[PDB]
Amino acid sequence: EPGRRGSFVEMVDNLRGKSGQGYYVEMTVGSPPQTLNILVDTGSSNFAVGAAPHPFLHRYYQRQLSSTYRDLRKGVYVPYTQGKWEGELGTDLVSIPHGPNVTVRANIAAITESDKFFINGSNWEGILGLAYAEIARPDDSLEPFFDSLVKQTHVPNLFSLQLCGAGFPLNQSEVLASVGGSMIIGGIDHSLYTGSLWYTPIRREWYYEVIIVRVEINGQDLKMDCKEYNYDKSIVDSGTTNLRLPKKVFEAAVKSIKAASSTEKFPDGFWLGEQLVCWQAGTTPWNIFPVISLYLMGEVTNQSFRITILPQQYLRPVEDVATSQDDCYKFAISQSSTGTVMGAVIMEGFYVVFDRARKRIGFAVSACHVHDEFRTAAVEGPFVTLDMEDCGYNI
Ligand SMILES: CCCN(CCC)C(=O)c1cc(C)cc(C(=O)N[C@@H](Cc2cc(F)cc(F)c2)[C@@H](O)CNCc2cccc(OC)c2)c1
Repeated sequence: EPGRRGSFVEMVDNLRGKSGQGYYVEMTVGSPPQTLNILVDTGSSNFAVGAAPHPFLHRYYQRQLSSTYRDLRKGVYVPYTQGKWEGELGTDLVSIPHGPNVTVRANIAAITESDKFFINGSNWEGILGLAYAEIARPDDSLEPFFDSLVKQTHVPNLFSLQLCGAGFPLNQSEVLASVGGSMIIGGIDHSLYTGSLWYTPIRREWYYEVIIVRVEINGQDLKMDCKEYNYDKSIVDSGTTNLRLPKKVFEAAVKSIKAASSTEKFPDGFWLGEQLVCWQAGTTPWNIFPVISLYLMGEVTNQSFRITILPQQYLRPVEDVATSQDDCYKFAISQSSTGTVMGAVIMEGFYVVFDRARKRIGFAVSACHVHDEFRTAAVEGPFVTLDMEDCGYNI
């Protein structure tokens, strides 16, 4: 054996927030620096910040107060799965207080109009799209923040995320004081995970696309054409709460999860991810819910590995409408019409390494994943898997 050291203490514990409202990191924009909390989103590629008054904002980017502000004289529109905003493009000096000790000039979309974007009480005022230029708006000529970072400094072309779910509800005061995780810019901090890191190839450099080759519910093969699992794509996305699955896969998965948890009957509203279910304080029946294993393509030919999540991950802690002492949760898995989305829910169980330089994504059991005395999340390998390329979808 050998104890693994944590070499990025300055960036450890630099995140705050929760799955339902998003995880954010502190950043500064302009000269003098204007502090803003920014949502970490591996599912988009635009750096955008509120730049005008809004009901849900306590602060915003004030361009006229920045001596280093540069107007690009260009508008920008970004529509997400849910949520959208319109803004004005420009560049300015950006820094990350609890990140690498550097300052870089990056593109910034000054949000002037929005709909269902900002979240009341999230405590964040903007978003950091960490994906590739291909999906950046207006087009791929608008260099993403991380690309600027790497091009302008010596920071390694890699970042890692440790999203830490509390395992229980956090009120407004609590979520503000609590440590929500870590975003290590330019490296891998070994104190953030246990066990080994397994890498799956980044299929294409647009979203952080990966390939799922097998799915199990308590060891039982969901037994679908693996191509179904990646229809029309599978991505790792910190900006979305739930595990989102292709319609057909969702239907099959819910049927299996229901069968595994059949000793307890849950209302349709629960399975739709709409209504919460509650249990007397401390009696949540974790054991009746199955673990979910997702096999991912490995870096070695015909080899895969699997990540296993617990219901402590796919059941999201929520406060009871009556703020009682019961432990309540919502089913954090929903259907998609745009492929698989490995959201915040899933990421909370693992330390995820976005190794841009080597075009791969690594997974390891998170040092902060919620579990019980009987089961733990896992990252295991290797497995002999054939024709994995056929699992990928082509339009
Ligand atoms: C995370 C806080 C809770 N929310 C939002 C409030 C209900 C969700 O769980 C959620 C739910 C759905 C169902 C989509 C998105 C969604 O679109 N997320 C965005 C980021 C985000 C947007 C927002 F408006 C508010 C937020 F908090 C977070 C990206 O992760 C999407 N990546 C894929 C994609 C899809 C289409 C276009 C695209 O552009 C490149 C990227 C987010």
